Amino acid sequence: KRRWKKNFIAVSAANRFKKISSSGAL
Amino acid sequence: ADQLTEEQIAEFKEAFSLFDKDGDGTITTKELGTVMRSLGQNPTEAELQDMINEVDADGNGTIDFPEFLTMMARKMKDTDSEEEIREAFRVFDKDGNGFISAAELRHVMTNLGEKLTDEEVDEMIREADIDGDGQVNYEEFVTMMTSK
Ligand SMILES: [Ca+2]
Ligand SMILES: [Ca+2]
Ligand SMILES: [Ca+2]
Ligand SMILES: [Ca+2]
Repeated sequence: KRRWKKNFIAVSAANRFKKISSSGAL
Repeated sequence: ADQLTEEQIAEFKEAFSLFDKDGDGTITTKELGTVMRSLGQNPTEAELQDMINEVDADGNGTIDFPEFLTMMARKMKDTDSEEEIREAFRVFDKDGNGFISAAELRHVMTNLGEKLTDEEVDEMIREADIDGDGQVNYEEFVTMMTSK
């Protein structure tokens, strides 16, 4: 219905794949 | 006993039916690139494929249902990294105020690839607000998504 979840979760998947990059400090 | 649940399972599923625009149902450099690109641009491809291998246990180079569920169920109580939820928020609040507006979201929801008039969202934001401000803040955003 008004679940910002599927919307949030979804972005959470991609957002997580962007942070998964364990700090490319080097 | 629990066979009558499938509530959470159904939720992830919808996320895959929404994120996967092709029809396979797997997070790949393709669905990731397309979306991630329409969200924050996309640098190179080799980096994306390498980032997916650093997590893909099997090697299919992609993710299915068990692996996804596992990506979330597999966890470490390790200090809450709200940085994730936080970042997710920043994406929603494009400008940089902190609260969500009717127009703001409409732009983020309309860009996802679907059609949501101004009425729907309006009714969504409304219900999200329990006090009576009209806009969604951080407290209401946490109090609504946090449930445990
Ligand atoms: Ca796919
Ligand atoms: Ca896999
Ligand atoms: Ca804003
Ligand atoms: Ca409010």
